[PDB]
Amino acid sequence: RVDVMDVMNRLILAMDLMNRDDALRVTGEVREYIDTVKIGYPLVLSEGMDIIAEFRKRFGCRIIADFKVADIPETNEKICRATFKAGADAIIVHGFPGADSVRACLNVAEEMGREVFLLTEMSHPGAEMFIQGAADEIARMGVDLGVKNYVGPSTRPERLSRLREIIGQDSFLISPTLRFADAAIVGRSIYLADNPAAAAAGIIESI
Amino acid sequence: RVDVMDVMNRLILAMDLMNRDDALRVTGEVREYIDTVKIGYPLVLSEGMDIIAEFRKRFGCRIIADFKVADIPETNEKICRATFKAGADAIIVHGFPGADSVRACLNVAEEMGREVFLLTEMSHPGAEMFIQGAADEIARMGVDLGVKNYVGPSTRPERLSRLREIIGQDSFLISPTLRFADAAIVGRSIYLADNPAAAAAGIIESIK
Repeated sequence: RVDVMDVMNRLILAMDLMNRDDALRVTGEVREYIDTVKIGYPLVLSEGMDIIAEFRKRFGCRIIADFKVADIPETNEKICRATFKAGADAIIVHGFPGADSVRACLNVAEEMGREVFLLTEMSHPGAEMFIQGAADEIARMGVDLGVKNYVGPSTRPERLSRLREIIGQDSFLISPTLRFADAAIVGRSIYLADNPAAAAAGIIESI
Repeated sequence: RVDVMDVMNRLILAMDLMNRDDALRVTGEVREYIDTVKIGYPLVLSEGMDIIAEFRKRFGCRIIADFKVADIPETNEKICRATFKAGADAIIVHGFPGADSVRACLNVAEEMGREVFLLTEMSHPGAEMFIQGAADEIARMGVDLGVKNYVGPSTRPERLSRLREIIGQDSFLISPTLRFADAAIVGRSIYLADNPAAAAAGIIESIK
């Protein structure tokens, strides 16, 4: 779709390593295959938010900040602003705290020309307690907030089809598959391999 | 209670300013009144996690990292480890991602001799959609995880009473009141006051 982001080869690298040296090396090695990198708090808290600018200046990749923003509106605004100021192209936000908390993020993204991804569901065991039962309503909330980017569950493809049904065929969906999601997120299979470059190439083949 | 933290004057400063210069100045000014400071992401993302060590080395205050940790277990473990390595005494964790996500934090806290606070509820308008209806079950989950520290809702004192009922009289409870909570969190009234020291002193007077 023309109005949503273009992720090279439909493959997003989850760069979950926590030391700067290792993180930069792997990302560079796969830049020929991947143009979009997701980074989270363990890396940025350990190495500093300046690492975002480094990924972009060294490799020219898009950066998605997987910060699972989950505060009150005013604090969400400030987290998003700081994250976008640091150079992130997009930020991942929880829906469980409700519509106003999500809208605060959307407001800053609108101001700064950046993107918000709504996290609709998670697939770790504890997700059954509260997250699973809220997922459809969170997705619908996103639709009613004009959200265009979503992060769906890692497991259970049939959950992915349900999500795709709620959000429509136009919205951008990423998941940790490609019959429903627009891009797949991959981590260990790439950044732990002895040859990250080869791993990415191989995954793209089957894709 | 002897087995939970002692917060000086039952008053925790929410240091929500985002520039290091302003943050440090205010905290120093109130150190005579407050020994426990809560820091969140806007400050640490803007200035670096090294700012935690600075608060502690300059002022010797306890630091609570209000990071509302809300990821899968493995990622929660890493966030907690990084935050404790930086010197935080405690970290605030969401309950809505479930018991395993909370336990991951408790595991690291146990390893490192630090504390986890479970956030049971929030009071901003959007909280009605999912958080309000999950609050009691999240508090009960905390009890069933051996959680000793809780953060409750800012408004509705009767909600604080319900929370205190679930967690028992022993557990440590903080809230943004002191008939149910062990300590109160205060932000703007202090850090956006003409003289922070006087504001802190005045609030403390209200508290007997």
